[PDB]
Amino acid sequence: LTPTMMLYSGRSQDGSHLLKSGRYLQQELPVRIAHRIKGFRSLPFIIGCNPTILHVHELYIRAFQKLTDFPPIKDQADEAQYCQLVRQLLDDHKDVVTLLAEGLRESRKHIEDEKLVRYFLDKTLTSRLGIRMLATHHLALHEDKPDFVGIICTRLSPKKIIEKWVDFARRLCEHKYGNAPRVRINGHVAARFPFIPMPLDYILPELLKNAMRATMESHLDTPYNVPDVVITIANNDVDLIIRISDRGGGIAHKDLDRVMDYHFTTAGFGFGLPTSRAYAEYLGGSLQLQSLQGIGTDVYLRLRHIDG
Amino acid sequence: LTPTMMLYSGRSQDGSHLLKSGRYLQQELPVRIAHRIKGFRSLPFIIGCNPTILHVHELYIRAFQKLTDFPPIKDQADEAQYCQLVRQLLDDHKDVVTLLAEGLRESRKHIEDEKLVRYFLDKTLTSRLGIRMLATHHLALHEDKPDFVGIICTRLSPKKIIEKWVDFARRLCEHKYGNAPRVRINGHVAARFPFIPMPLDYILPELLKNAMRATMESHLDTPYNVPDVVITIANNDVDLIIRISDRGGGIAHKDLDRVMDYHFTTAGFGFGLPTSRAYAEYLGGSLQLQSLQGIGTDVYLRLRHIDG
Ligand SMILES: Nc1ncnc2c1ncn2[C@@H]1O[C@H](COP(=O)(O)OP(=O)(O)NP(=O)(O)O)[C@@H](O)[C@H]1O
Ligand SMILES: Nc1ncnc2c1ncn2[C@@H]1O[C@H](COP(=O)(O)OP(=O)(O)NP(=O)(O)O)[C@@H](O)[C@H]1O
Ligand SMILES: O=C(O)c1sc2cc(Cl)ccc2c1Cl
Ligand SMILES: O=C(O)c1sc2cc(Cl)ccc2c1Cl
Ligand SMILES: [K+]
Ligand SMILES: [K+]
Ligand SMILES: [Mg+2]
Ligand SMILES: [Mg+2]
Repeated sequence: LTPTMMLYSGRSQDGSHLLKSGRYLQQELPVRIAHRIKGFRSLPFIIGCNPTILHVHELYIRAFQKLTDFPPIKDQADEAQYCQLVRQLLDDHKDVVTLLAEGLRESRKHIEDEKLVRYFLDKTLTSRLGIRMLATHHLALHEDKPDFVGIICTRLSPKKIIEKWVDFARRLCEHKYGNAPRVRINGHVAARFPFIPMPLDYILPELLKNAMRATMESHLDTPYNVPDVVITIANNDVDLIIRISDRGGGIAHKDLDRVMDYHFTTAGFGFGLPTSRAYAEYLGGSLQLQSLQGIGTDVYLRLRHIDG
Repeated sequence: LTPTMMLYSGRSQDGSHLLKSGRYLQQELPVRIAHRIKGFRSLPFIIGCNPTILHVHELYIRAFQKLTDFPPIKDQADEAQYCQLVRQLLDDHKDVVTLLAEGLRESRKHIEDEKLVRYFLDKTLTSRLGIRMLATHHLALHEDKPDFVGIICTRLSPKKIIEKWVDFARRLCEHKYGNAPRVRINGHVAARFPFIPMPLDYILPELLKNAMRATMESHLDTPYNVPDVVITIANNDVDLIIRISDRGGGIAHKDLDRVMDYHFTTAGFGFGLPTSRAYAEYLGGSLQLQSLQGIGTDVYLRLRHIDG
């Protein structure tokens, strides 16, 4: 399970579990979308009037309308059709974070209470992550991947998922700087446990891009020889901790209180940190930074284990 | 002086004080209007979209535009023209409280944070009172009323101003119920001191209408014989206290925590109490209620004396 939300791990011969899942989505999602719509309605007028914000607002209204218009799920035939609608919405909404970032960038300056946008984005993006997890889980329940029940991996290796995103971030970095730091992984490298990869897929690349940009930008004289990023995995009975340590010079004192703000960037829109922290906390975890100004940064991602 | 705002009591032979006053308004008002416009811009979208709210928003923008368009005041000729604009705006904006009450009535239900409207109305209505006091003072500086310097009365009798509003409220009450309670005034009935009547003119009739409605509605069997409203004046070196005591049955326990809310009424829009308290507090005073459920209510208006 996740916040106020359960991921059904049930399997059934008749496929009755797909019906149960679909029915669950149909009770759960419209309410959650409705809350987000209320969120748009309460946005400060000048932000709510932004055409890009209006577009997302309308997308959410349209999502609510489609889900509520969909008939009661009675049989596998209905459920199959329902999955089509779910796939459509997941796709129609795939650029929502980008749209919000864009619509909010200028318009948020025109209000006074800056805490407002932070609260709206935290609440909206985390609710969205939840919606997407539930929807994607339902679709995945049709899949027959070994080691998966829906989007729940029954034997996730943190080392493997880290390596996947390391390769991804190194590719981006190499394309931009001609090189990329190597990454060493230590600690509980052999750990394997039930876990939902999705949040890691969101968070890991954000933290890795940060460490790599910082490293390259602080070693412009020696792009061909930069210090490794070092990642430590700690697996215990309560949580999983992933520490990502760079020698990229640190987060400057004058920036430290701003890096967690949406839209703050020293370079994207500056969303990597605030989004990652919101997601971690939403899931019962945390994201903490330790800056060694002049040397580098240690970033600690903590995520709670799945309860059985 | 009043909050962050000074009422110029200067008199001058050449009339140079009118120039100084006008110039002061021209520096002060646009900023204050601008802050109120920012207030409209930050209203929750769904409220800001209300056509009546939009109308007031536009009125404020138009007021800002006109003041800022008006040329620098150089001579009595300019100042005379300026007074025309001031009179126009005072008049164009005379129904603003009513418009806000109307535009907010339904739309405020659609947001979550109810504290929001209270804060907006408190801030907007008090800023408005300040704007109107300054504008009206400037115009009044042209007048030659004995005992007045602008809107500042140099020898206000609280008994006299109370009697003025007593007659007014009794007329309304009599028209509605066929009778009205008599009002007795005691305490410092002979008090006279420098004071700005304007806030009393706003507040006194609101509190008197309340006491009289309560009295009539609790004595439906004997409309021709209802208990007096009793008003006590206490004048000291710090403040003026006006206690208005009725035998109208009290404010019920179930209503007590709601009577200070805008839009709450057991019957207007339900604005008398929250507006009166906002105004009192804005001026450094207070408005406090003591309910004797089953008997009546004591309402205490406190306003600070003018500093010399
Ligand atoms: N490991 C790090 N070392 C040094 N600076 C960092 C590090 N991580 C983050 N920062 C700084 O923190 C700022 C904000 O990070 P972030 O929120 O992830 O936005 P961004 O990287 O600038 N753009 P985005 O692609 O949206 O994430 C960066 O721009 C940097 O100034
Ligand atoms: N002296 C009183 N005795 C009994 N009830 C009172 C008294 N004063 C106020 N109330 C109650 O408080 C409520 C709100 O008062 P108020 O804010 O002044 O709005 P209102 O009188 O209902 N309408 P309005 O014309 O806008 O002022 C009233 O409707 C009554 O229920
Ligand atoms: O905003 C989003 O990303 C999504 S995906 C998604 C999928 C469904 Cl089935 C319903 C709403 C919804 C929203 Cl809102
Ligand atoms: O809202 C109001 O009542 C008023 S009276 C008024 C008079 C002037 Cl001169 C300027 C703005 C202004 C406003 Cl805003
Ligand atoms: K940021
Ligand atoms: K009220
Ligand atoms: Mg980033
Ligand atoms: Mg009233």
